[PDB]
Amino acid sequence: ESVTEKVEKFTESISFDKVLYKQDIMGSKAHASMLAHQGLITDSDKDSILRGLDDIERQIEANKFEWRTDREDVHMNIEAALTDLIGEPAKKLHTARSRNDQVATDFRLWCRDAIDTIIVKIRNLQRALVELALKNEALIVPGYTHLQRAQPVLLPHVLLTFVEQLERDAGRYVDCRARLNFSPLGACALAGTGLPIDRFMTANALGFTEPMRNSIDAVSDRDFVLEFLYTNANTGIHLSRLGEEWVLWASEEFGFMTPSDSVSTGSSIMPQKKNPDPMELVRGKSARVIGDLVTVLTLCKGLPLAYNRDFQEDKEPMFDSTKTIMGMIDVSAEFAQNVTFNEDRIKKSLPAGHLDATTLADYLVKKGMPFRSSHDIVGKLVGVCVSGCELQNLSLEEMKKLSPVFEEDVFGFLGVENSVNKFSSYGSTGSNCVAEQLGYWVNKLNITST
Amino acid sequence: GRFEESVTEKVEKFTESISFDKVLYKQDIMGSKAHASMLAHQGLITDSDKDSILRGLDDIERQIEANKFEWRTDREDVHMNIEAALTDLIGEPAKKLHTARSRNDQVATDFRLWCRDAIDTIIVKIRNLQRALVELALKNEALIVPGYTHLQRAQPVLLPHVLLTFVEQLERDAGRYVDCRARLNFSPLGACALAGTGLPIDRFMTANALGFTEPMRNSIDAVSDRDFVLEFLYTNANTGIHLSRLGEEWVLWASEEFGFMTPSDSVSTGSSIMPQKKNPDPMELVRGKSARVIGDLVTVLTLCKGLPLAYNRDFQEDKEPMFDSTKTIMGMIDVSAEFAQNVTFNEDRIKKSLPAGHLDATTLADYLVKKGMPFRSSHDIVGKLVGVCVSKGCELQNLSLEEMKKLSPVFEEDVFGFLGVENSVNKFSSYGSTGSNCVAEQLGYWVNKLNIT
Amino acid sequence: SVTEKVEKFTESISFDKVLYKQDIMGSKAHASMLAHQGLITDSDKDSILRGLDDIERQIEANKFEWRTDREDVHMNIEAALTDLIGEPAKKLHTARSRNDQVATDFRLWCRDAIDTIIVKIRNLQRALVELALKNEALIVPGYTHLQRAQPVLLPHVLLTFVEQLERDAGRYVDCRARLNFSPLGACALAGTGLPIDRFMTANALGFTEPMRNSIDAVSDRDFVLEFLYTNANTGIHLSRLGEEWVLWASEEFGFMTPSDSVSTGSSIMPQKKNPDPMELVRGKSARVIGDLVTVLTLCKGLPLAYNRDFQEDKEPMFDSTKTIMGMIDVSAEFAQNVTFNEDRIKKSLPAGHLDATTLADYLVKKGMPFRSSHDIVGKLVGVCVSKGCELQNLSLEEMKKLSPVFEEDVFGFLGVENSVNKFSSYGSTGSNCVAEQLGYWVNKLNIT
Amino acid sequence: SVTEKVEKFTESISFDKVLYKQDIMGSKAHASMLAHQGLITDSDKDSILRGLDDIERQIEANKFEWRTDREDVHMNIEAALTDLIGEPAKKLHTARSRNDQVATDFRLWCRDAIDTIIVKIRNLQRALVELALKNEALIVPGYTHLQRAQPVLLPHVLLTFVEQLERDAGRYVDCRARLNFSPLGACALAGTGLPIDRFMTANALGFTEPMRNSIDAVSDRDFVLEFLYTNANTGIHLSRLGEEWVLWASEEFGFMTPSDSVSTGSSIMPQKKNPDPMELVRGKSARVIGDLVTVLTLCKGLPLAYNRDFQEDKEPMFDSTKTIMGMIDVSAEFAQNVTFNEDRIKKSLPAGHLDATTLADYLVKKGMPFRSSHDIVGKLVGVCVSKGCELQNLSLEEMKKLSPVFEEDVFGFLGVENSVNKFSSYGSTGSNCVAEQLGYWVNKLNIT
Ligand SMILES: [Cl-]
Ligand SMILES: [Cl-]
Ligand SMILES: [Cl-]
Ligand code: NA
Repeated sequence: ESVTEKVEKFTESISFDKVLYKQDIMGSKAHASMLAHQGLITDSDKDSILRGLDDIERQIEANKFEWRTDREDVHMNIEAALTDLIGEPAKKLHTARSRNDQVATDFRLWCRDAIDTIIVKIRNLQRALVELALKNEALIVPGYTHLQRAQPVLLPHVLLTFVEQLERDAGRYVDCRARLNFSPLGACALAGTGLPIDRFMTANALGFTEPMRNSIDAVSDRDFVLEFLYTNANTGIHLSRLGEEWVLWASEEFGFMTPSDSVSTGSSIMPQKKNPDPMELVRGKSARVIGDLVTVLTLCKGLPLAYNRDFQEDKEPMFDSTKTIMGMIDVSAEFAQNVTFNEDRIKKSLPAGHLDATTLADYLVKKGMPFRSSHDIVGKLVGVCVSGCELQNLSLEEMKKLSPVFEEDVFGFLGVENSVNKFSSYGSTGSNCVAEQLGYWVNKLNITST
Repeated sequence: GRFEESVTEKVEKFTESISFDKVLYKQDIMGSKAHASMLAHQGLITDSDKDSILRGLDDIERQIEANKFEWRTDREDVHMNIEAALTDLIGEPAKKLHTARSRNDQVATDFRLWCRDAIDTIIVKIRNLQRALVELALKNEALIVPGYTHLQRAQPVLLPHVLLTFVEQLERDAGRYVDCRARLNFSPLGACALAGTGLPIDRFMTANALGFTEPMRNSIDAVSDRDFVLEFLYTNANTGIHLSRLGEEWVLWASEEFGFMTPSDSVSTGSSIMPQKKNPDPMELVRGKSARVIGDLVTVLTLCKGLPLAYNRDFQEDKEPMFDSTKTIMGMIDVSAEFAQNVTFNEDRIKKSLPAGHLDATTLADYLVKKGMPFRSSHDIVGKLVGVCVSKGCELQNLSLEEMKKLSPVFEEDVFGFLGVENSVNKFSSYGSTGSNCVAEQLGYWVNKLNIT
Repeated sequence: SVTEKVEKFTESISFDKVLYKQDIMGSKAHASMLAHQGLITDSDKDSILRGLDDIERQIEANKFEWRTDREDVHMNIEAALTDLIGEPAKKLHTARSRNDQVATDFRLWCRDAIDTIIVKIRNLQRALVELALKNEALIVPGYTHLQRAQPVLLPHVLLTFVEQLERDAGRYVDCRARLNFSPLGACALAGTGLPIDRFMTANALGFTEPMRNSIDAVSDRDFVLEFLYTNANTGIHLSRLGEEWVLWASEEFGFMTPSDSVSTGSSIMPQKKNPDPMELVRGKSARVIGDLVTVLTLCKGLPLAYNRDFQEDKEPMFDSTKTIMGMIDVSAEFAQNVTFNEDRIKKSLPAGHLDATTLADYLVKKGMPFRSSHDIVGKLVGVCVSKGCELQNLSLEEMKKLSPVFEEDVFGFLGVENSVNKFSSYGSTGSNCVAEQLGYWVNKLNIT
Repeated sequence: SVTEKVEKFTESISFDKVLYKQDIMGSKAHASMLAHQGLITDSDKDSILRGLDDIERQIEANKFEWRTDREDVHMNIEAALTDLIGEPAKKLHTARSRNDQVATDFRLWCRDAIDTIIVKIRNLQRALVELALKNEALIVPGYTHLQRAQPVLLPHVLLTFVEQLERDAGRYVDCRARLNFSPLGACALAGTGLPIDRFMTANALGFTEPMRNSIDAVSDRDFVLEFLYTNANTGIHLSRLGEEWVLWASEEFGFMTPSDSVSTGSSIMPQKKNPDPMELVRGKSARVIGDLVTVLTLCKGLPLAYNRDFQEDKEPMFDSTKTIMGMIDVSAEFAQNVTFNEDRIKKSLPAGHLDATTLADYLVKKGMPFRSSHDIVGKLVGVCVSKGCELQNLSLEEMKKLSPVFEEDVFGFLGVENSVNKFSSYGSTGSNCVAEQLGYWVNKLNIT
């Protein structure tokens, strides 16, 4: 009810920013070590600060640290506790530092660590997909455009689509990481300091490439948050497409995949209904990752220099986006490990819609017919085959009524198995082409037989 | 009477893309020439057929560049417009151009090439704006202005230091453009509809001919992927956020309340009855235009969310946002650079305002820490001294040494070299600080990096 | 040149020329009020009104040259009016700013656009109701988690979308009423000391009343935000229609076949019918969301009162409106050009045991606890899966192995046709319930 | 384990526990209808109602153990009910699904939250009107392009925000009415053949009527979308208040001083007063926009009818609602903890020639055309800029040199006080006009 109370609750950040504690401690140790080296604090002050910070870290890891809203945020929580433990030397940690450059440093360190963790998770999902592909390497499914059957494809070729998507995501994560890995520490409030700090020393100690060249930039920049949010959002769109695909494959209309009981829900009344809830939720969680990105874009839009309290609002969306994408990645990996393909159902489905048509057109082109004539002939033959009706079941006599170009060899180009084997272009679904790409990924991901 | 449209005509109005995708013509022609050359090399068309296609496509490109080409809605899109015109020009050979190709791999190829060219043009414009900003900084290298937190004056800084903030922002933007360009520069051409082909094409030849690093390794990915669009959109949006902050800053500096900056008449609007009113419209519109760049990004994120594999017609909606985003960001960059070349700083107005905000307080606290006083005591002392100044109506540099010595013995006559705004600025010394020698180092770096003479 | 680059960047006539009719109406009302208040003569007023009418006729005839060197729609019209009638044209500037003129014009444009959208929505609702009536007895699955859950009637499915669109029409009506207040007479932001009459112009332009605050009048764009949101939620509904119909057109579902006039195809696979209009409907919902985000972001953090940033409010509104009108209209065309495949659907239904919940309802009615009813029916479905039959093919004696409550009347609760007939709750898929709702909609849309 | 990882990813209780009151209200109404309809005994119904009341008391006393192994609010409450009362609890779910239950509960929660927001909006409007009344005579500049344009009264500026919030309240009212339709009785998606009565439960729960389509009932989240948008537009307004007050708190403007209780500072720079609460109000508008985008994107392209994706619609709604309530309340506290720096404001006004437009009005009233009046005034203002004086310090002789229409009455139109007094159009900043609008708002808000 007090104004001070209402403002305190509105402005407190510890409820969410306590997750930065490891990075805040690392940053404060590096700062103290540098201060001592530069003669701004004593070596005994450093010794006490380092030991006291390590004690606090241990207390937090053991869940014995009481986070307090009356201490506002992670930084003041940790520093007031340090003062309680070691006395007046703790008060020297503020020398030649502001909350403004401290928070920037801590957040960049947290984002760096979170990116490292995401990359491991992506590799794990890529491995899950490639292992699923190797286990189900011979299965043929329809390939779709406009959700219409277009050509036959190998199941491993489809799964490698998602592996390639995730590789571009990993690349964006690596590039983001490098760009963010510059140290804001030593910018102080915005202008730097006249005290004899060494910003190269703290940048090195904290694993940054070098110190940021402009103190105002250092305290005002949140591009690293934006870029990480965007990179999570693109990853999330890939997983939303995997979710759409697998929810469709789990339908009875498609009938291609059966999730295990452990990754689905059901009904006692309709025991055959198996709902793929985890992948629906993966699809749905792509939305909040997009919203998290919009939050911080809108937040930064039109802000003056240098530091503004508005930046407090960049933490929660980054934490949410990160937790969400990590979950989406890991659940998709578990789902991939807990699905079986319905081989008879798939086989029964493939004869519908003449997936061999393009192979037959390629046959005619190889025999010298122009592409348009080839397409016209094949469409007429398909037109003789409206029903169950299959091109490979037509007689040669029937084909010769349309063109003398057909010969007995045609049957090696018809049916869905021959069609897959006839694709030969780089990146194609041809069996040998897919075998080459599986080999690249078994090498790159260090997949073993064990 | 009123013409009565057919269903097909009503649908065609809704689905046509030529009204916007005509802007892909150069890339579409380059892609088709590369394809035809490959077809001939692989024996799929004759060398005669290839030569007819190449010369006909070059004629068509000349016609478009002359504004003598009639774009037709009844031909749907840029690809069919060009190829139907080619068939009208050369006849039968044109009909072999589409051998071992789909619109699905063609469109993806054409759009990547367009985005690659657009990124190259944006990086050039960014460097031009960085130069404009560095030149402004050099021209005004000695000017002191406040630095702000919470829109409250916090420390004194050099104007070149503030301007280099934007140069550093733009450098990260340029880095994002370079990284985006490299990731997009792989060729979808030869994925066909989605699965590849059994016809003997050469995807490495077309990739090389078109300046791509390599062919994409997955045909389904090649026709289904629009990450390059998303990444380019995001990179534009972040650039736009930087320019929106530049806009906010310069709209504030042009106010009478700040009074720091006067735009020229060529980059402002005014009032004949209020001749001192100078509205900084260009920078207001730069700030505003950041919004549509963010909207463009959201469009394509939302478009791709939840789509099944592989190619879907929804992807046609990826073009207009990318074109809008690109045209907007290029305008925003260029206009910001023109504004930077057409502003004057109001030196007397700035100077008169600086001395009364105790902006030297942190410098005095640094003095005390240098003389061996712990931080907390340094602040205690400085806060008390500023309190005396508020009482006396004076600046810290007006206090006697005797008065300071009433709170601490450490003060000596050298303290006066640490007080006042000019001396405060001079005392910043850390790397990346506003110190005059620090800033001079950074300006030297930028002058060399941008090849400024 | 610098002036040239800035002129190109700041020009708005390339997009804002679409406000011409509203700009002219607003200037006519302004001139009429100036004469009524004695600030201009009736002769000057008459010259202005006739000149503006002449210009409107020129624009409608495609004989008016829009000029970038006259910046925007307002200066293009007024400079042309000066050329046409001379000094009286200049009197329009009396007691007016571009700040209040543009806000007035844009509200009028939005009001007219919303009126058009409501007409289009009703047309699409009729198209859906007509498709429902043509297929009123068709049973299809109802889905949860993209799994078959219950049997439903196709008209019940289509009425989902009609009810969605009714909410959208309601938002349009509410939005229109809230924007229908006049900003004209706010001038630059503070009003005027000249003896204008803002009640007269408000009435003349069909507004409910003048806005009560001049700063608000020039600084407000909520009508744009609300209209953009309303368009975005309508687009969401159409994106779900698009998803459903792209699924239904798939071979895997096989529920419907679009006509050749509303699909794209393949010489080589003449059965490959792509539903491109409905995919593009789905995809266009994205730009309508992005247009909303644009104007939200534009307004966020702006100081009062008028700022040049507001020039950016027009393009997104025009885009959003053009887009949603297109989506609505093409969805109606698609609805008129689809044929269901009853044979395929009907043959797919028996394996799904969609009558299971109806059998559970039978047992609940006979006094069995619901949880027990579900377990027992699930066991019977298991028996059916094992025997390869439907529930209706089990003997009564087989059911009695699980409970004595089953009696010969059970067979009237089994099979999909019986199941649909047994739904009876208000708003349910039951045949009579759906017939009631169709009757409601036929009357409400004046279908003959 | 796998089961464990899925359980954690899919559990909703950590956030959806906040629906408990609505869940219990809905369940009691459902049980009451079941008993009236003969589906459960009256004794079973009485046991359920008493047990639900008991559980509500436990929750309100912080004695209820929420469990992730019971997934969500519905199962948490109902498994607890079964532990408390036994078998009768297991009849509660007769003729109901979680699909219609959750839609009902969320609508009720939204209806309550909207009611709470409207109260908080009215409180902020009163705070603003009270601030306006205390400072009713204060003149400040009005701005276009962040350049001083005309003199206005501080109450007129604050009434801008009150009018903005009135449109917000209108949107909240309209959104509440549209959401106030009952989905209960749609069951999984198709309704039921059990003899429920949906009108009875709609009545009991305060809904206008039952939703007319069961598939719509389980698949619709437009009420979330509309509530999220309405929060986002309110947040826009507050972000502009935030921008304005952070500017006014600057030393460059120097208009406003926040109290220590609503600001932060520096012990070494004791006149530095950071307006953190209003900066955070401005910044929190962003997450409200992001919450909207989340649910728009979630709904885009989703098939019918119920999908697990919808679990993601709660967190954004709860966040958006908590955020906007805080933004509203903190803005109201800030309004009660600011003082205007009257000498600083007064000293800044004369140099701007803010009376120029009032002088132009004077000349138009005396019969000069618009452009001539501006030509004359601009010349005079130029003279004053040279001489460093105000228009009101010019001699009538030197004015008459420029035009004979000037007379001694001109001085009553010069200077900022007279300029403000001379505005007369409805909604203008004129003293009498603003007094009228303040009176209107004092009555409307029941201020005593
Ligand atoms: Cl009036
Ligand atoms: Cl009754
Ligand atoms: Cl009922
Ligand atoms: Na506008």
